[PDB]
Order: sequence, then structure tokens, then C-alpha cells
Amino acid sequence: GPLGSARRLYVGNIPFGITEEAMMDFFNAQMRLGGLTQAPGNPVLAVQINQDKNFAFLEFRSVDETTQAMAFDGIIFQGQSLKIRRPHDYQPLPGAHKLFIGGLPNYLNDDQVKELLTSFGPLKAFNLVKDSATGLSKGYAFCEYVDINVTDQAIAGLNGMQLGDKKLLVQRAS
Amino acid sequence: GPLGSARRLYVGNIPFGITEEAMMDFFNAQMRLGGLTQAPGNPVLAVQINQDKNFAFLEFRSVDETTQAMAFDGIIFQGQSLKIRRPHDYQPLPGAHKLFIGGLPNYLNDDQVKELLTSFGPLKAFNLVKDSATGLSKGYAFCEYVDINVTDQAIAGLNGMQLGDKKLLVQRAS
Repeated sequence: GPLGSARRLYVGNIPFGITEEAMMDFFNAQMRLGGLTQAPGNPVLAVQINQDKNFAFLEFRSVDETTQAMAFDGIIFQGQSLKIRRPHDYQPLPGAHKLFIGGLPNYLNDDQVKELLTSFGPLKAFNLVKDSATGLSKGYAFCEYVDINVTDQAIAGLNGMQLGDKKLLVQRAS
Repeated sequence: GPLGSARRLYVGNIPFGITEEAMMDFFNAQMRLGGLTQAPGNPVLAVQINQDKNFAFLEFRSVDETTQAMAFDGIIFQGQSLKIRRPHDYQPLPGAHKLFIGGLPNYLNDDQVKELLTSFGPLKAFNLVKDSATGLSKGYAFCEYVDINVTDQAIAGLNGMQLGDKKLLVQRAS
């Protein structure tokens, strides 16, 4: 559900034949050296490795230290650049990464506006604000990407873009 | 596999008439004497002797204790200095010849993908990546050949191969 999977991370591309204990020791050391722990001790409680598919799950003692550890994405461990991700069944709460899109040409419809946005990735929410009487577009919209990592990319990619005789505004909605 | 040979050592210059049990007793005793063991018990599980060519293979219970026993090069057994080496198929970088196979038609099952691969020789490791929910192939796999020398010829043969709808990508998984 909404609050599940908040103290685990997926780690891909792990070193061949690495032990769970060695991985645990590596991450606990890095958490401490990097200043990512929030209290004395080791944030990583356990590592479960799938050897056949070469990935691991890390289990953390707290929700906030799990979040901090996302910063280790790409860290080199015994020659391998580790891939660090959220569990697939972890999700931010609804609207956490809502985008406002303003300055759209009023004659474009829903599908036409989404075409610009979905070029960065799939959307879990979208609405183009329209005058409810006439049904006409007011030239601004909101959306949310399925993958919340995409949010900063769409902003970097679309904000301030020239579009007709307007500059697009794309920013986090709150 | 890439570790099966990480637990063996070559022993050369063995005295005439030596038995496998006497060889095993000698190395276990040497291991314990040098304090090179990382657990109670005997690190050497078995020895196989070729009396005709005066060499033997030692099989160890662990990768680290095998590495420790490299220090025994030159050791005196029945008056003779023993030659100790890695097996020729030893892999200093484990997993260096693991392959990634991408662009597989997504209806192909395990056996079918393997049949594509084994025309170059036998595999010691294989896995086709599937969605755990549906059981459906994600369209890529990993393998490793029994004989690593086959690897590049497999890449030469399979990389870029047209496979119905798709084109294969075969490369070291790195």
C-alpha cells in the first residue's frame, strides 16, 4: 500500500560473488564516511542477495536514512558502478511532484498537450484547465510523471522553451 | 564455475609414489601450521594425482583459503620443492566473461534462448530475465560459457544477428 517498502532499496550491478555481509559492511561504511547517517551506528540492518540475477535488496533501520542512501547511485564497488533504486512497489504520496505547465496555446487539446509531456516518460496524472462553460483551454495544465525522477528532466527540458509567441513555464506546482 | 576454479590449485613436481591422502594431510597440516585457515577443520577437500605426469590438483573448501595456499610455492614435501600455481582457467576478475543478450523475441522461453547460445559450446550459467508477476520474458538474458575462450566467438557469431522481428545485442555484461 501507500506506506509500504519505505526502508528498502534495490541495488543492481553488484560485484560477482560478493557476500551479503561484505555488501552490508560496504554500505554501512559509506553511510558513515559520507555523513548520511542520522544517529550513531549502522543504518543498514540486512542485505538479501539474488545471486542468479545479480541484484540485492538493502534493509535500513529508518525511513530517512533509506532516502539518504539514494545518493549512492553509481558508487563504484569492487570495480562495479552500483545501480540504486527504489523498490518498484514504493510510491511517493499523490501529488508530491505535481508540475504546473503555463503559457500553452489555447487552441491545443488535451492529447496535443500531453504529447509534449509524455516525450519524457509516462504520466500518472494530467489535466488541461478549461473554461467549464465553453470547454475552451485556459492555456495551462498540471501533470505528474509515473517515474518521479522524470520530473526534473521535464522541467529542465521544457521550462522557458519558445512556443509560438510565448515562453513555456514548467515548474513544480507547489 | 567462475569460482569452481577459484577453489583449485595446481601442484607440480610431486615425488614418485605419493598418495592423494598423504598429499591432503600434508597441505591441511601446512595450512593449520601457518595459521592460514579461516575456520575450524581442514581447508583441503580432495586431491587428484596424475602419477604419469607428476602433478596434482588440490580442491579447497573456500576461495580465500585457496588464495592463502599460493604462499606455499616452493614448499618442501618429501625433500622436494613443490610448484604451486593457479589453474589455467582461473579467473582473477570473476564474471569478466559473463554475456548480456538483448533484443530477444519475447515469446522465446529458456530452452529456446539456450539453444541459440549452445551452438557455440556448453553454458555453465544462464538466465532469461522475466517479469515475476506475469512470468513473461523481458527480452534479455545473461550467460557464461564453460570455456571462456568461446565468449568472443559467441559475440562474433551472435551480435547483430537478425532474429525475425529483432536484431540481437550480444556483449560482455561487464
